[PDB]
Amino acid sequence: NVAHGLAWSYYIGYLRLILPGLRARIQAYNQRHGIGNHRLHILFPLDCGVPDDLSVADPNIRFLHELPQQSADRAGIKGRVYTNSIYELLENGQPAGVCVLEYATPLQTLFAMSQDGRAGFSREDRLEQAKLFCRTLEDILADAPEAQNNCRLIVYQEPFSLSQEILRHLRQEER
Amino acid sequence: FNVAHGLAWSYYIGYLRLILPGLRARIQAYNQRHKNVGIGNHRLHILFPLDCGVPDDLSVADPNIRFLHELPQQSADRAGIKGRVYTNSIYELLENGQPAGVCVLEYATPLQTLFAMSQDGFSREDRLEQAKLFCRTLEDILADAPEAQNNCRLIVYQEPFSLSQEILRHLRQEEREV
Ligand SMILES: Nc1ncnc2c1ncn2[C@@H]1O[C@@H]2COP(=O)(O)O[C@H]3[C@@H](O)[C@H](n4cnc5c(N)ncnc54)O[C@@H]3COP(=O)(O)O[C@H]2[C@H]1O
Repeated sequence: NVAHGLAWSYYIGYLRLILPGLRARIQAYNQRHGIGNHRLHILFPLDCGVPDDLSVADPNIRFLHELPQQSADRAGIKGRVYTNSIYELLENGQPAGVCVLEYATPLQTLFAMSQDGRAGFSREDRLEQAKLFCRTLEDILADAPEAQNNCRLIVYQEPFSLSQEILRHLRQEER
Repeated sequence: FNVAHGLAWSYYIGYLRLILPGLRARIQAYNQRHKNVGIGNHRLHILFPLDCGVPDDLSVADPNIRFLHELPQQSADRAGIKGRVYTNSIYELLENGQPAGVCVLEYATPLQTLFAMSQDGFSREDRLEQAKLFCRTLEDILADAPEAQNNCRLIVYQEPFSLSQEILRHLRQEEREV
C-alpha cells in the first residue's frame, strides 16, 4: 500500500516546498520574456503512462522555456535544483494556452513497480494505488488552501487529446 | 496511514535506480579534475537517522563533516519536467582535524517527510516506527537489486557518539573488505 507514502512524500517534499514561490517565478519570467495562469498544472494519468518529454508525444503540446530555477541546500545536498517547464497548448496550430505543466512523478513510480520483475505489483494493483494516491493527496490539499489554490489537479484515464483535456481545465479556471 | 512502504519504493525507483548507474562515471570525472588525499569509494553513502533529525547542512550534525566540492551535475528530462537536475555533494570526514575519509554523502531525504508528519495523530514513536520500516523495506529492495546494493551504503543510526566516526567506520570497512 504505497499510495499513502507517495502522497505525503509528494506533498511534504515538493508541493508545499515549491508552490509558495511559484507565482513570483512566473511573474519574473513574464518580466523578461505571457503566462496568465499562475498555478502548477499537474497531470494525473491513472494509466500511469508518464513519458519524460511532454511535447515529444503530442503535436499540440510545445515546450516553451524553463522557469527561473529555484536552488536550495537539501538534506546534505548543496544547491539541490527545482525546475519547472512552461508549455504552450495548440489548437489548429496557433497558441491556445500557456501554463507551467508537468506530470505527477509518483505515478511513474507506480508504473515502474508494475514493470519490476522482483515485485508482486500487477496492473490491477497499480490502478488501485493510482486512485488511492490521488485521493490521499486531494485530502491533504483540502486542508491546505494555499497550496490547493496554487496548483491544478488534472486527473484522467486514457482509453483522446491531452492538449484538449488541459485546455478544458484552463478555460474553467478563467471563471 | 502507513507511509514507510511508499517512501521506500519512491526512494529506490525515483532516485537510487536512476542515480547509481552513472555515479562512478561522475566520481571519476571529479578525480580527473581535482587533487585529493582520491575518491576510491564509488558508493553513495546515505545517512539514515532513525530519529529523523535531518538538518540541511551536514556541518550542523557534526563539524567533522566538511563539504569539499560538488560532483558534476547531471541533466535529464523526466515526468514532463525538462532538464531535471541531479546534483550530489562530496564531503571529507575529519579525524583530529585532518581528512581521514572522502566520499559522496547525504541524508535519506524522505526522512524529512516522516519528521514533518510528526509536527502535524502521528507521534514520534510512530515516526520512529515508520523510519525503521522505511529502512528494512528499502534493504529488502536493495537485497534483490545487485547493481544498487553495490553502489550505495546505508548508514543507519539512532541518536541518543560521533556521526563522523560512524561514517569513517563504514568507509574503513568498505576499504578493508575482502
Ligand atoms: N526537483 C523536482 N522536480 C520534480 N518533482 C520533484 C522534485 N523534487 C521532488 N519532487 C516530487 O516530490 C517527491 C519528493 O520526495 P522527496 O524529495 O522527499 O524524496 C525523493 C528524494 O529523496 C530522492 N530524489 C529524487 N530525485 C532527487 C534529486 N534530483 N536530488 C536528490 N534527491 C532526489 O528520491 C525520493 C523520491 O523522488 P520522486 O521523484 O520519486 O518523488 C518526488 C517527486 O515526485
